[PDB]
Amino acid sequence: MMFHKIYIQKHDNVSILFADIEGFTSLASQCTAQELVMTLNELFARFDKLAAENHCLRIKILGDCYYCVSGLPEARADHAHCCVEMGMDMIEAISLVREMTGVNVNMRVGIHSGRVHCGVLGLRKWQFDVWSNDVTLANHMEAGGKAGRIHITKATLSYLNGDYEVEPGCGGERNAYLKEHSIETFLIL
Amino acid sequence: ATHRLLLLGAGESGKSTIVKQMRILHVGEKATKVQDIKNNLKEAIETIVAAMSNLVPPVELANPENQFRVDYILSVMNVPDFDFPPEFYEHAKALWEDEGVRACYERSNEYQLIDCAQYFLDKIDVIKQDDYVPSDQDLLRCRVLTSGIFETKFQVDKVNFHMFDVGGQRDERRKWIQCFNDVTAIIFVVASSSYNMVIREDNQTNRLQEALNLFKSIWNNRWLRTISVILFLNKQDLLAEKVLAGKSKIEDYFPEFARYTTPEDATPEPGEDPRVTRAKYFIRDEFLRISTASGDGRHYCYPHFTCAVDTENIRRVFNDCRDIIQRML
Amino acid sequence: YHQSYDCVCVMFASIPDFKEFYTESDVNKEGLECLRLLNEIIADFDDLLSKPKFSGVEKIKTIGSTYMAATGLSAIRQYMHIGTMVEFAYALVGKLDAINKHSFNDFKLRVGINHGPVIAGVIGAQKPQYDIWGNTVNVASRMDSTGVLDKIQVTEETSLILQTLGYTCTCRGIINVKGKGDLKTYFVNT
Ligand SMILES: Nc1nc2c(ncn2[C@@H]2O[C@H](COP(=O)(O)OP(=O)(O)OP(O)(O)=S)[C@@H](O)[C@H]2O)c(=O)[nH]1
Ligand SMILES: C=C[C@@]1(C)CC(=O)[C@]2(O)[C@@]3(C)[C@@H](O)CCC(C)(C)[C@@H]3[C@H](O)[C@H](OC(C)=O)[C@@]2(C)O1
Ligand SMILES: Nc1ncnc2c1ncn2[C@H]1C[C@H](OP(=O)(O)O)[C@@H](CO)O1
Ligand SMILES: [Cl-]
Ligand SMILES: [Mg+2]
Ligand SMILES: [Mg+2]
Repeated sequence: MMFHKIYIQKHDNVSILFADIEGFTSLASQCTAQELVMTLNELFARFDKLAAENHCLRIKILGDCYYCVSGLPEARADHAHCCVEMGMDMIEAISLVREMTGVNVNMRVGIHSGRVHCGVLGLRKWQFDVWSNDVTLANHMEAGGKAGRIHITKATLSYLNGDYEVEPGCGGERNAYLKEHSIETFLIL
Repeated sequence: ATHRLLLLGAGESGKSTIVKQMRILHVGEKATKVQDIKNNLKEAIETIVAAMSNLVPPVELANPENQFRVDYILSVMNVPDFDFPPEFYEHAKALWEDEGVRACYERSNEYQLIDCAQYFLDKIDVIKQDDYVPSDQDLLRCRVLTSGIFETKFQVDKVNFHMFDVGGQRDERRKWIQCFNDVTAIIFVVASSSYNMVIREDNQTNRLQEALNLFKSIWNNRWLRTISVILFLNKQDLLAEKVLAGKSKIEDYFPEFARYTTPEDATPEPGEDPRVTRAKYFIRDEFLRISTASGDGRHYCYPHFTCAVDTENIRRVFNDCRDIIQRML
Repeated sequence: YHQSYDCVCVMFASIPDFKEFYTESDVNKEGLECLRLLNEIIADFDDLLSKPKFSGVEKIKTIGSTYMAATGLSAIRQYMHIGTMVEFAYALVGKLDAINKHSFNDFKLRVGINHGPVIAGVIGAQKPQYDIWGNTVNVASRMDSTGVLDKIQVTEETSLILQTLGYTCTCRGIINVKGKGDLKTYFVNT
């Protein structure tokens, strides 16, 4: 055959959560490389367990960027709630690791819902991943979020069926992508 | 049974016209295309006029009165929303009858002029009417640049066809890849008559030569090793006209033409001049040399002499295409 | 179990123009056709690892359309692995040029390289994914994010080592890097 076999499949109605350490390059620039990894392993191990409880499938860790999706592998109509509950658990977890370790770790959380393409790429070192405009947007919501709070889109609010009290996010004034694409954001209480 | 056909070729080769013929043949909006037709008219007249003073040597007007009409056309050239007053058509028609303007037109291969130039300028009195209705042939000549990919769906004897149209200009070629996977066959279109012209993208590369390089890239592509190519040697009507006119020699652009004699398997049309037969078969062979050099058994090339604007020639050739696709593909 | 290292050369290689090329329409199957092309590119890159001259290169992962790799993970003559990484970057450029020739595109690579101590291992409870951490890795990523098309940007210390090996370098200047402040960087010559 002409092209290599592609191991990717499309999935509608899913939710993507992104979490990122604030000022990571600054943080890792201070303490030893040993201490940093202990702080991260302590943090991401808990997240990985909370992911199983909240029905979320973790994707990967990009140093300080943690992200997962809900509604995979098997479709779930309860998706958006899982990611919100998952983000909630993360914020408390970061708080404990801030307490028992003493390190100033703070994360921003962004969430969005839509369609994704998931699978693997290349021939070597396969690592399950997701790609799509919706995944790209979800990523920007994190960049445009606020320290220690969950930032969601209007598309994610419509899947939440009104179970969470939110306030105007104003994500448009903290990230040029969200503004340019006219996205209404919200912050969960 | 669903066949996905991908149209490829350089810019202004005839891809969008082929799609139009499928719509007329195998598948109201005419009022919307009137504006596009008047634009083609305005573009043709202003281009021929703007070139008069830049040629070497320059072409002079045969009538001094027309100097004012030239001044008129140039003053409205860049006007965004032109309302097309009755005066405009009077000036264009006047200019197109001037022998000097006509001489500049005979040297159009020296600048960039759209193919529908003479067709529309010859019927200004028809287009100018407020009650004017575009004929089938008018919509086939109307030129509008293609940007992006367009899918047209039709059915012939309960057999499905999905045809993809793509921009042929250089910057547009980067989109083709999105149609490579699972393509039934490729239809490569070429402007057989553009041997004495240069492309628009740089104003230096010979048009036919660009097609040849583009075909070689397609035929030898790593993702199309088992994909057959139906080759449309388009613009047969302009080729014959150019060949017979004797002003622009083929061997002065492609030296190899001087060592070329017509093949045995040659099947000339009834009444066709030997010179025309010799030229069209030469252009086919330059393309066959490339297809012959590689692939060997994995995929084949099927040539066809065509004239996109001639609905009759297209029905005949697309039928021959239906035969090729079913015999194996 | 984790492990500490002293001199690992990390490289981040991006394709800045890819994001623009990617589009979701009904014709390209909601962006699936674009992803197919990314698959070909990552695959052509992946097989350079089979070349004997590249035995010491370890692919770490792909970040979107960015390729991440490292050398010196086989350790623990002294500095040749840093030079092998630069040779690997040149190879990728040749793989991407081949891709452009067939897909009618003009993608260009943007590279960032640095070296120093790192930590290798797995992290988290979900899966056994090998990765590397450290300030060395963070800086390498910045040498990419603040780089130039068709250029390999390296740090001052990496520049010195490349010179003892026979490479020429041009000073890019002093740029204020997010989280690090003012850093003096360099471009490898060709
Ligand atoms: N006389 C004549 N004119 C033709 C023929 N085929 C196409 N044309 C004219 O040439 C012009 C260009 O053809 P068109 O189909 O628009 O090109 P294209 O290949 O789609 O071009 P592009 O979109 O890549 S930039 C049109 O005005 C069309 O009517 C032909 O066989 N004979
Ligand atoms: C394939 C292209 C496209 C558009 C697909 C996509 O969703 C991404 O892969 C994400 C968002 C997505 O895969 C999630 C991980 C990460 C690392 C955040 C990606 C990068 O930002 C990619 O862009 C870069 C900059 O490499 C981006 C945006 O590229
Ligand atoms: N192992 C790694 N894998 C991927 N990205 C990494 C790794 N280590 C560091 N980075 C990224 C994280 C930072 O980007 P952000 O996540 O902060 O956007 C950047 C500089 O620290 O390098
Ligand atoms: Cl052509
Ligand atoms: Mg960060
Ligand atoms: Mg067209």
